[PDB]
Amino acid sequence: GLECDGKVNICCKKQFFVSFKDIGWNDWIIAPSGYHANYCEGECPSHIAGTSGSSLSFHSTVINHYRMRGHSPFANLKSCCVPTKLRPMSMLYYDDGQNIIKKDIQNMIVEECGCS
Amino acid sequence: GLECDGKVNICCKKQFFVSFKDIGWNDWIIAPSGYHANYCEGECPSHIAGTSGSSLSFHSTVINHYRMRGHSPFANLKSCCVPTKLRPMSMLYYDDGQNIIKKDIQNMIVEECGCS
Amino acid sequence: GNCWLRQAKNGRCQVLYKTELSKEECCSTGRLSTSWTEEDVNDNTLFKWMIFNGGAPNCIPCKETCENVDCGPGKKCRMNKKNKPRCVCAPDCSNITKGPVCGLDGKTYRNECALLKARCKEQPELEVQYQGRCKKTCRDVFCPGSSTCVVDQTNNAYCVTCNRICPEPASSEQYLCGNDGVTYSSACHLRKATCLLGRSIGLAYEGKCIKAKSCEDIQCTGGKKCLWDFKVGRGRCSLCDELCPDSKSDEPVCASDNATYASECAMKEAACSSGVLLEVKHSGSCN
Amino acid sequence: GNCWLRQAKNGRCQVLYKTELSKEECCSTGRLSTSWTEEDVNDNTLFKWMIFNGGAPNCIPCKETCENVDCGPKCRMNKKNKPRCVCAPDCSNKGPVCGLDGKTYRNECALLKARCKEQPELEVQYQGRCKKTCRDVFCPGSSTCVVDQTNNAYCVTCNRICPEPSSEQYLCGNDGVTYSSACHLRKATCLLGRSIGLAYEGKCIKAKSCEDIQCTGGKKCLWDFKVGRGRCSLCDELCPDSDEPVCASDNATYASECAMKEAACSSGVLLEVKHSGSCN
Ligand SMILES: [Ir+3]
Ligand SMILES: [Ir+3]
Ligand SMILES: [Ir+3]
Ligand SMILES: [Ir+3]
Repeated sequence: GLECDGKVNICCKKQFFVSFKDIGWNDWIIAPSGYHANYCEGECPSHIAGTSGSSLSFHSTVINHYRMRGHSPFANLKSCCVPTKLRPMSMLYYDDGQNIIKKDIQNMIVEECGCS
Repeated sequence: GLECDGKVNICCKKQFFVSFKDIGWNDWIIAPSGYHANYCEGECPSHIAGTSGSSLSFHSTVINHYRMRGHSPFANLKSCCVPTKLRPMSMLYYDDGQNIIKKDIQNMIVEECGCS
Repeated sequence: GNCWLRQAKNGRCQVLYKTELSKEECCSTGRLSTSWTEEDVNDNTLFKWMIFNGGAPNCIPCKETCENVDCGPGKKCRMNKKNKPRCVCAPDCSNITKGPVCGLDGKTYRNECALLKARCKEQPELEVQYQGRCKKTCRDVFCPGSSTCVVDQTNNAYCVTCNRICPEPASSEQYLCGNDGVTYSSACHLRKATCLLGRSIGLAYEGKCIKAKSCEDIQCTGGKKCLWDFKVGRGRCSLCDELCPDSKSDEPVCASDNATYASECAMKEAACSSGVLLEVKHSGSCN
Repeated sequence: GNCWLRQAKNGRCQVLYKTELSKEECCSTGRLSTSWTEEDVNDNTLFKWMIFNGGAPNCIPCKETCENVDCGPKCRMNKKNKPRCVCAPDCSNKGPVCGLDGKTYRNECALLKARCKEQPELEVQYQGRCKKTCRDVFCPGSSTCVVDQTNNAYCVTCNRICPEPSSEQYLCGNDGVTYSSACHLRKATCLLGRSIGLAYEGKCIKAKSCEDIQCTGGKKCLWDFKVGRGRCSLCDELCPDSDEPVCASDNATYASECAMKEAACSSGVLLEVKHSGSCN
């Protein structure tokens, strides 16, 4: 539930607005022109993952007990800060026959971040 | 929806059996004794991110298009192989009051892996 | 002790920040929902606490009032039904009062402000695309500025801006032929015509438009097959690999030929197999 | 071509392995789902193809017959001839079983079947229809029948070896018995086969009222007029604005099980649940 406040400096949900121009997608995407996709960045301690409340908390905790006890598979496993809850957005684009189409594209927007 | 069956080297799900003694949960967890938690492992190419069809695919392709141009925030960002779908499981255990409970704990098992 | 980020439904403390701390030290930062926990437990307990207690027990909110609760523009502090500070949406209304309006999401908002309200609350991308009730056809839809009217597969109008600058090709392979019998220089040009007209025209096949009598004269690229329309006298290349997986979530259709097809997908199997174009007529079944 | 790893309900290729291959090269590893695309496309095409066609078009499945299919421990030609690796565990080798999941499985093999399906942990705890009381039980071997909150008989093993303990590791059982460790309470709870519950920490104090009980950890005390003993339970949870309303031991209908406790908490009297719904 951690929106990135301003130097809390943890695995948090950052804001970013994608411009379809920049990506070279202004082309086949009719509307909108860009959106707030956001990204996940921050770090993953051992005390934030289990407490995070995310859908990864439990699992990341189990693996972590193993990572602490140095089990080879996990010894080299990372524990990244990634999106854990994503929400859909509507788009109006040209498909492949160049027809005007309106569809709900899923997980276009990063809603909740977490460690994992 | 990819199983590490072998040596592909792609972000795939690896089977992993979590024993509850190893972890030290053997005591408050009546049953079962352990479970297949599985974990995600694998390198995250790009051809694989937008082409994997995971919940993190559209987003990962957007960001990455910004990374192939060099936006500032994303230079040091690597698209990590993490869980995208987690199924829950039933356990018989002791609550804070040492009572016997059969509850469903969420996101205990990793069912799908994906780059993101 | 331990200081936290939020209060889950339970009234509990989730999202731990600091350790071996004091209430005030934590309650110093003017963050709306930040709470304090009292007891110092082994981290494992914290864990179990999230299986068992669904968070951390005995959660002391750092804010019981609304003082110096900074929500940002558009959000104000509205004391509750239980008296907890909740930042509600409060955009600027009288600055742009004006009749019903149409949102870029296809839904009609009572007036503009009702829309802005809805933006703040749950959708950061919402804007007014055109005035009045959102309508189905481009007929009486007064689009603003340079925007033009256009509609989609389900027939919803949208005010949009059409790119009218397309480069000369420098290839005869970039050439495309439209269902409208027109030869287009690029997919850019085709789009430009699709937009200016406000309706999908569709690609017939790659290359120049040749004047075919039947699918014989048509060369389909991309593993696509030729479907013909005897009513209009034209050909088209289409993908014919779709499978039509089981489901009774099948909302059968009535095709161009008036034959109830199990599903749109099945309509297309048919057409593909028979080499004759089938588009969708009505919704339902073919009575 | 392009080798892919899955075929969808759609019929399109998802999950790319690597580009610039040949069909036979791809279908080399005997894997059921693997598929091939002849057209070579690297650009965004592959991406849009996801949105547009919900997968890459013109998927050439690698295996048309079960021929050459290692499932590892079953391949069945299914109805539309789509080779499918199915579940077939060694059965032959009795009794309508009760799965550790609280569900009655018709045969013992029916279980093994379900196990291979989606329940990687499934097993038989006790033979016969899953019962709701420890009454009848022949817990295989060592076990002790036990029961849960909604009454489902489970056959478990109990730890009897708890390290002899400290003056306050001690706990007071809702049975009124002072126990040394959570382990002994557990041990007694398991052996008894039913829930004992922790009353408060420290030795069992003989109290007339809750005034006589020092709850530890923010918890409050509730009197069980039912037994004439004290109990320490948490009193901070919030009964939120999906709620399945209840009927209490005070014979008062409370809206949420939670609201029952707000009251019990503010009254200093333990309110347990009688039934689901509304009193009456
Ligand atoms: Ir945002
Ligand atoms: Ir598996
Ligand atoms: Ir413990
Ligand atoms: Ir229609």
